[PDB]
Amino acid sequence: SHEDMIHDAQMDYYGIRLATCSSDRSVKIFDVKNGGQILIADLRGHDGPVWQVAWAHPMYGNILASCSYDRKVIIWKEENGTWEKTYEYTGHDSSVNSVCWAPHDFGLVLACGSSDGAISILTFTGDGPWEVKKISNAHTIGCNAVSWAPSVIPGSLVDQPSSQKPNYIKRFVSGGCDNLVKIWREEDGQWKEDQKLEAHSDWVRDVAWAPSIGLPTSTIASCSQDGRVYIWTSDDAATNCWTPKLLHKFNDVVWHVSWSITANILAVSGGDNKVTLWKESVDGQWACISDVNK
Amino acid sequence: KLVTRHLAADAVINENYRYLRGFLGELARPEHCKHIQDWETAGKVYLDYISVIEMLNQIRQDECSGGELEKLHTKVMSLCKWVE
Amino acid sequence: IPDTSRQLDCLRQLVVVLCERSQLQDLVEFPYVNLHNEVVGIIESRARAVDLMTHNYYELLYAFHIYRHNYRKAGTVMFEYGMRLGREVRTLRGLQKQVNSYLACLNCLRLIRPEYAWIVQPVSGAVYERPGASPKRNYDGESSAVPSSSQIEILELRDLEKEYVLAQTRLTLAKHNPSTAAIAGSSAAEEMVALLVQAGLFDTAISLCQTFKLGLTSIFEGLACKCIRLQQGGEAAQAEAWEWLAANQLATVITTKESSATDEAWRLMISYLDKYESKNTLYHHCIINKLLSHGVPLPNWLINRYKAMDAAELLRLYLKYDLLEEAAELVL
Amino acid sequence: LYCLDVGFLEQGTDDREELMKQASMFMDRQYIAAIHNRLQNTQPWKSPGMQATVRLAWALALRGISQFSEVLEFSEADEPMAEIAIGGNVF
Amino acid sequence: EYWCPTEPLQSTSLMGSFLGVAHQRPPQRQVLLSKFVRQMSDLLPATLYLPYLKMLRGLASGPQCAHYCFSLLKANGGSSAENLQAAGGSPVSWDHFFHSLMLYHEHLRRDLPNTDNIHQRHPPLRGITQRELDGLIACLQLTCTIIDWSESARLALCEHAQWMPVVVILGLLQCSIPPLLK
Repeated sequence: SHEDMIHDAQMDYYGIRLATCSSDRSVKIFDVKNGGQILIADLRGHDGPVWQVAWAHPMYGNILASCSYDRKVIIWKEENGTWEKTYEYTGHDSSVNSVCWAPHDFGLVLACGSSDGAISILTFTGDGPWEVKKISNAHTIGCNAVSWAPSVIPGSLVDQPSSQKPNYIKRFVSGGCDNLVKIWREEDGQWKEDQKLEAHSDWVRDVAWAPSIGLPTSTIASCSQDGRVYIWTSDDAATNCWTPKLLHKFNDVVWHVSWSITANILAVSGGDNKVTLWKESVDGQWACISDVNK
Repeated sequence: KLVTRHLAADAVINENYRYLRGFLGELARPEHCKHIQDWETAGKVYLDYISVIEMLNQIRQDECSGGELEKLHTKVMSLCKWVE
Repeated sequence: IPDTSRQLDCLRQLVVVLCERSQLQDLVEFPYVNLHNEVVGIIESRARAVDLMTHNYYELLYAFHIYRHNYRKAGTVMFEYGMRLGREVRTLRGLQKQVNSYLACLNCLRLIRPEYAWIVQPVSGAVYERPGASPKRNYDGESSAVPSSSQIEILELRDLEKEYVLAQTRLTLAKHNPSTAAIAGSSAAEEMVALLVQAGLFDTAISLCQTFKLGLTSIFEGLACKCIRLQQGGEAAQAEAWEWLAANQLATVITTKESSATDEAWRLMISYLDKYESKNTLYHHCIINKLLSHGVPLPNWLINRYKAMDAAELLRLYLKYDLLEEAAELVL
Repeated sequence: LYCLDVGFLEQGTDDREELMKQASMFMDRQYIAAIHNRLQNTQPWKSPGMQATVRLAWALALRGISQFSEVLEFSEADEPMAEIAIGGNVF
Repeated sequence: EYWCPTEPLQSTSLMGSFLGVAHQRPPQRQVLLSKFVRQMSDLLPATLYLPYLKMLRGLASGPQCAHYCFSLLKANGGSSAENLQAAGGSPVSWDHFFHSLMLYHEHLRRDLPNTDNIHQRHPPLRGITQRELDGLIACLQLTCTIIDWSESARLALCEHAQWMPVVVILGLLQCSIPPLLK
């Protein structure tokens, strides 16, 4: 159905379940067979408009997370095709925004990004309780988006294509509205100052890390509120060198920037009703091949 | 965990004696038992029960067999302890 | 008697001659030691060979199990007796016998030790009456317990509770109209809830839905329709619906001389909302849509309660009925 | 039709074999044989629909006796009888 | 006596797990008839579509008979071209019947110059195909006979304040339709 506006709509890893989180106060999951659709799940337990969503791998546990405009984090687990209650958190400085799990190379650590002034990381260990990591005094105005970064990318450490197993530690980036971008790395058993940078004096929307499956180059494409875009590239060992370069700037309100599942195509969605689908060519440059209407 | 949680119960329920014996013979290698834990306390009971049933059937088929009945009683009184 | 062959022969002779001697109370009077399993097997074999519901073999087995502290055996014996009664009689007497058998089986299942929480149930059959005549009494067969065909079932407690709830619902439907017994037996939980709502048993329908773990949306829609009928009808509608509204436990703490079906339904809805909260106020939207389908303004108390509890969903639902000035003053 | 119909209800008592062993109609092996011979010879039926109806009714009776009773001797013409019926249009 | 609504396995009064006798159990003839009815309900040929509807209309004579036919068509839950509406089939549910009715209404609106607007009792101007018209009138006559024989369906379908089929049917009656549809 979905009569109101639809936010995000993700699909299962096999192509059967479709989780569409909208503001219609109803989350309906249908089926994919013979080109048709049949309603199979109807979940509802939020207090406001549901925003982002993120899936997980069944080998580590069928767990879904949903964020809404109510400062409440909702988590469900799948058993026998039915999703029930798991972990329900409530109470923050502002409403939760971004939500995503770490890649399968690390585990099932969830990231909570919101304009609350602090960072609350949820870690799923064992088969029951969880752990909370609180980082304060890291954002003056607050966070905005959190994009995970796997360790299987050869662009970060030049030692992967040599029969050497790299470290499996947590690493990601953050670009809140505190006029500062930052990198977070799980070192010294906790979290502290790793690498900060100043490239704006307002708000920054989201970021997208390149999940390269065979490309030894780690890139991050950002998007701000005033159509600002930054392409941070790295291809060194141990320590990386993020270059705050520019590409195709905008003047409207650029919203989302999403990389393909294998770091092949970039999709940028803002206020131009056009999703420029870029792609790396054989000449080491960028080229747009296909578009779409919004 | 999968075998010790489902396979023995399903075999006992559905009389899957052939599959149970095959899986036991495939998993009774010394390396697996020496590498994994709780096996000598979980699957060893089923192994001993299957061996006792097989030897009892062989004895009933071959009438008298004291050499097998001795080992049968030995394994039975050895198993009669892990009920706790 | 030492030899088990002659012991079993004497047991069979006893079980044969007691039906004529009319002295089958010795097993309940004095305890049976060292032969309880033997006599139980003998009685079971005799019941499987001859007799059905004419003799009291199952009753004697149940009495012996109760005397010797046996709950699962008594439960399965009562299950077999109920199966035999259902195979024999099928009308109102058969329905009463099935209900009594289900009740006794639930009691035997609940009277077990607290350490247990399950029960097993196989399959069985009965045929013939007396071995001193021509064989083959009727054209019927028996059932054999085969573990490969999933004949043996493992029942917990919630399934038995749901079965007994369905049985009592069928009993109530037959008491309301004794002609749809097979229909009530073959129908589903949703159909039973709809029938109870159409008859006028909102409490029983809510209990059925809460037992089957469903939603009270149909019962709430029926209650809203009844309330709309009460508001739109005169004193005749009140006098006609009082008989169905008084059966919903109207024992609220209100003022005196309150003989109004409208106020009675309002208090009933208030008590229902106070004793069973909604999942996510979906029933509220359902009632709002049901009232907008008729075109009657919302009551003042409910309007104030909804204004205090929310604000946005009313504006979102007003677009269905196209209410301009109401939404205008609301947003103002 | 009522003369050809005999029923098939059993009894619900032990003393029923002594009453069912003294059957009628089916005990006359000459009448059934003569009827079968006449139906195989096919009387001059000037009505194809009526002939097909008679053949279908006889085939149904034979199949019912074969699937319920057992005091018969031959019952294999049901398929050609039904073929003749559907060829001559009984319905 | 044709088709038992409670199936050969009687739901009312708990039985055992055997089936193959008569009197005490549904006979082999009744079991075969139920199996044939189930097969015909699961597979309906395009040539036997209308004959099946006529057979159902004939069997609906009587209150209990119409109620059993309604229960049968409600339990007949499928999704195929040979079982839904044309090309053989039957109204499997009131929801599917209302969907077919609204599809025919949309087709009539597209044929008429006005879109999503009712009209008055005027000479017919229907442009629907002959097969679809025959199927629609046959389903309508079948449902009418079923409810008239088992008035219980009337009161079961009347309590529908949210669905509101009365407005749709009165609009269809007011629209330009042939006299038999009227």
